[PDB]
Amino acid sequence: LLQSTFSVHYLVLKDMCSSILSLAQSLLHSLDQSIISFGSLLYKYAFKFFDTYCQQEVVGALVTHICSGNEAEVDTALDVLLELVVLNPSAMMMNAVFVKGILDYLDNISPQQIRKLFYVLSTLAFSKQNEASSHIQDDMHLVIRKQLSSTVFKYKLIGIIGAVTMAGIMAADEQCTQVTSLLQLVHSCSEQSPQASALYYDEFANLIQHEKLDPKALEWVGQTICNDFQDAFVVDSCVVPEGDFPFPVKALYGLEEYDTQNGIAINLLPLLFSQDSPLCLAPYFRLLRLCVERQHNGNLEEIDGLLDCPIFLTDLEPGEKLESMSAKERSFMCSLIFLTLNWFREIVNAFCQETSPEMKGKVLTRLKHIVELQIILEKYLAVTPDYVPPLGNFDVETLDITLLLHNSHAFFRELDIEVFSILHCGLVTKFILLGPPELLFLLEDLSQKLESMLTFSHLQQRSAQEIVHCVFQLLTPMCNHLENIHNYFQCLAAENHKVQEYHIMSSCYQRLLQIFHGLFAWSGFSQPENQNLLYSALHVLSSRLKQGEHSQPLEELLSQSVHYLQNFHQSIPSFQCALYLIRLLMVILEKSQNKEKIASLARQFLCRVWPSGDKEKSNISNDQLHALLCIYLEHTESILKAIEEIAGVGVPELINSPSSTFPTLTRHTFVVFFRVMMAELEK
Amino acid sequence: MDQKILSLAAEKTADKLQEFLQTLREGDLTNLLQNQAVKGKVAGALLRAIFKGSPCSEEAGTLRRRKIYTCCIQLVESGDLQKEIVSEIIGLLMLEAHHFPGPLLVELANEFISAVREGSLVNGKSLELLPIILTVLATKKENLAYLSGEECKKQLINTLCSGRWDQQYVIQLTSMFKDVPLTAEEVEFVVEKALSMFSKMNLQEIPPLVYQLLVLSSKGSRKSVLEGIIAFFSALDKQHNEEQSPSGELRHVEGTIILHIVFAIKLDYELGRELVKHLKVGQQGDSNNNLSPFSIALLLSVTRIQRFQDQVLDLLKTSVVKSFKDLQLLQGSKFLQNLVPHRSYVSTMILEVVKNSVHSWDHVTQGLVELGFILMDSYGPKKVLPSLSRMPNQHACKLGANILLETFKIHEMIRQEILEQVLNRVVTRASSPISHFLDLLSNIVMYAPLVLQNCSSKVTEAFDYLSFLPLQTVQR
Repeated sequence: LLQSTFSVHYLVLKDMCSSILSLAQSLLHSLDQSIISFGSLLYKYAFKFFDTYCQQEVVGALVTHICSGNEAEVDTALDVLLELVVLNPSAMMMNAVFVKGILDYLDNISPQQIRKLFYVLSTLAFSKQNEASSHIQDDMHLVIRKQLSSTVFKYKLIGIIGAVTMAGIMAADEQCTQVTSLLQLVHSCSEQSPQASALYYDEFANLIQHEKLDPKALEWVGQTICNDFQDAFVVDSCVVPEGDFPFPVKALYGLEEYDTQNGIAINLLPLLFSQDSPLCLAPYFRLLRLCVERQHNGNLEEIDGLLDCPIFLTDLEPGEKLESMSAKERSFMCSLIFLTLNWFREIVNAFCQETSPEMKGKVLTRLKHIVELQIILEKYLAVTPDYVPPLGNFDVETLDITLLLHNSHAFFRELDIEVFSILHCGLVTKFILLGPPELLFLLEDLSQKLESMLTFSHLQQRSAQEIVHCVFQLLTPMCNHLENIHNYFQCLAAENHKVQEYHIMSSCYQRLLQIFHGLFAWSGFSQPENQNLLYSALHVLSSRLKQGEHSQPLEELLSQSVHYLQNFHQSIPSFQCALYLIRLLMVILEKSQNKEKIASLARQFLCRVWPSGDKEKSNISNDQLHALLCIYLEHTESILKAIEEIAGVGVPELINSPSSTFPTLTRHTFVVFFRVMMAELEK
Repeated sequence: MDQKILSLAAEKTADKLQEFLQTLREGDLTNLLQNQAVKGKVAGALLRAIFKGSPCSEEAGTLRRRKIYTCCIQLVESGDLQKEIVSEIIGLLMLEAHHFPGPLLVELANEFISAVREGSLVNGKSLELLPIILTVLATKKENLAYLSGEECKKQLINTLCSGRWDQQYVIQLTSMFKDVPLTAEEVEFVVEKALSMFSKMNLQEIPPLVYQLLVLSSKGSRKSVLEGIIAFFSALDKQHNEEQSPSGELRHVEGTIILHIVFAIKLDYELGRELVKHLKVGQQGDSNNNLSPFSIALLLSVTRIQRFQDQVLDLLKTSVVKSFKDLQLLQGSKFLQNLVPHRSYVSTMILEVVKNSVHSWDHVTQGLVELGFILMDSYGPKKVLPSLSRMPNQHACKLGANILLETFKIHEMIRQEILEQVLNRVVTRASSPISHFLDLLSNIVMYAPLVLQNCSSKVTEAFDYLSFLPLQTVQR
């Protein structure tokens, strides 16, 4: 409406610029982002349609937003500025002085905004049509150089981020001399803090993966990066190096197809012992990976050694004899296992996409190594909770900084989406006849990605739509095989009637359904663009029973799909996974009389045992039962008569079994049952 | 000569460069002179090589560091280099200037001060180093004696601000001080010295010195900067009035100091309250000699910030009614005429503002119209449908009309906003007395109906309302 309003009637409106801008400004000060979006659009159109005086008043006003500001208003104004420099950079250059003057007010700004700010300023700066006003380059260089040359890390990060961002924009030979000098300056200022060098490496790597530029500065740096890496960490495979170590140093976690009496091994323990340079291993490898992927177009012909090379580590046997030492060496061990895990995560992130089957085997061995290290590290953390090895992810998490769930997402390197290309391959079962915890790892990741994204640095520069789009490919028609194999597993386990195998596969199931919920509860399906994908997605869910019924009506595909999925309700081991399955059915069947399927199925889950394992009955917690019973009590036609059913069976709870003739009925469960009973009575 | 230094610098540290440093003892000056003569990248490489080859735990390397600092500090200004090597040099020195004892940084700062007093700083690009050093003195808690490093910073700042500054290095000396963590006293010293330095400059190098002063205000000292610039430009306006008894230079200068203060008030909503407090008349009754055609133009430009608009108009409104009370007291009595020497009144200042506003000041003119119509809308008659309720209200309402008629003659774009706003008061009120608008509308027409054939449709839309008016209004 606003688009049509302005685009038709910008002669009626022209004479009232100032009031519009008085209005716009009042609809950025609000909450309720639809309002803020509206104000943003006002400023954009005011700028686009009116004459050069109103442009100047618009820029002024956004600048005033940015500098004085509060977070969302600053973000919105920076977004508008990006749109305005994209749209007409000619008329924004005449208002360049206001934008330059934001550099005098950078104390208000947070470094997520600073990347955008220096994007704007540099995007203005590096247009050859207004080189005569190159004043903003001098002022940018000054603030970079004053920040960079400071002990206080809070200023140094500003310097680094602005520096590499400037570098990225001026990369589409004098310019290359500028880039190399600037980046060497950043390197010099970073070297003497570890986290500064880490932030440099991380942000430069992110700059490569998002924006590929002319590979002149890249080939410039990469001849230094490869050499510095191959002498910094890469050692000839000699078992014991020099130095006094109170630890048997070996070349551990080699893949053993490798010949032992060989070259490449990776120095960790002599480095971190010499510190008390290692802290950059992961991001530096990321940088290396990304530049060689840009060079050789995905080929890692000289880095396959890095995949399988042992690691110069101490004996990482469960150190029960190394107890009572909880001194700094304990932190050395914890940090050591941490660093190598981050290293390992970068490897599996690196070599997932490659299609060679023996290379996939190597990758899988790497994953099982990861999980072994995880359980060992959690053992070492079970020794001491206080000894934090504080090493966040350096792009975003470390500046946020400067138990297992926190370090699980915040501390480790972040997995890429393409890491889930692994599970195209089918699971093998060890007990009945790619392990179960090598499937739990991936799914525990993917659940946390989906909940954060749809209701974490490298992820969020992809749109949610593209995320779910590739999930549709990279989960459903690949993980369907694993789902059916799980069904077959639990069918054989049910027909037959060690414990940890089933326990992991239960949690694997739980996470699969939680992923399903997150996927099929996607609000983008409410919008009329994504239903063709549903006509893709659930069609494949229909195809797991029978094929041949192509180009079907919507509710037919729904019926076939829920008819496919329902039957798992026999094989569900626990309560929470059942809750996720039924809620999945809820949210997919609202795309289509209907209450009969859900209520019956709710009754099926309600009359089911959900067996009396101690941690299993611990998984029957108040909120889960409450939600489930709210669903059932709502979807029954006779709610109060159903209350008479529950109170009629609520009395023989005490008379038959103290666990009833209507299961999920204990003394403890009656709190939840009573609550939901009279809750639905209220509604 | 340099290639062997790079080859020694290639592999390892503190094993040959320290040993090599006790081979070549003198001639690092001429080394960097030939190095910048040939290639600056080699100079950066050698600078890094020396700085890693000369740690600051040992004392032999610190002397080479001092000598090479003086060398680079002299050649960065005097030596006409290319820009990239200049940036690399200044970045390298700025970076490496932490690792020192106290007195070496102190004598470096003293060298800077001794240079900026006398020593011809050929550009003044060395100055970027200066605040880093003072910042390092801020954090160097190794004790000196003459003290804490912060106290050396106080003494060095006092020695710098007290000493003479050159005319060419007042912008750069103020822009420098944005980055030192200062208290109130230090920044007041700096603004006081800078304001003192206004009279000895080109006019066109005052706007950017004011800009820096405003950004630098935000730490402590807002009153001092506003008082300083109002005072200085009030004095120049008065000197121009006496000489009449540069102008498109002077007006294009106050027409950019006013925008600088207004933009700074938008970014900083406490500089505005300080400006209002500092020029409010009604302290108890008395009219202040801080109001002038500068300091009123600036209040009319600040009315376009929407938080100040009522506050600044009510200020100018009382400022004008008070003046006319005062003037009646003098004219009614000889005893007061003997004593008081004839003061300019707010009336004459506002009507000077309106003359001054012709050139480019359109920011100011949309707040003169609002003041006009506040004076007429508020002080116009009602008592016909005494001296104090009548004659300083009669005199405001005729200042209003004078404001709008003089504003209407020269500003060709606030015609269809005065003449539709006068009409909208003539037509629609018609119960309350509106003689004062008819007078103004007669004056507006009579002055030039030739300049109202460019704003005519606003008249002939009030002819359609003519049936419903009382008769006397129609005839008038």
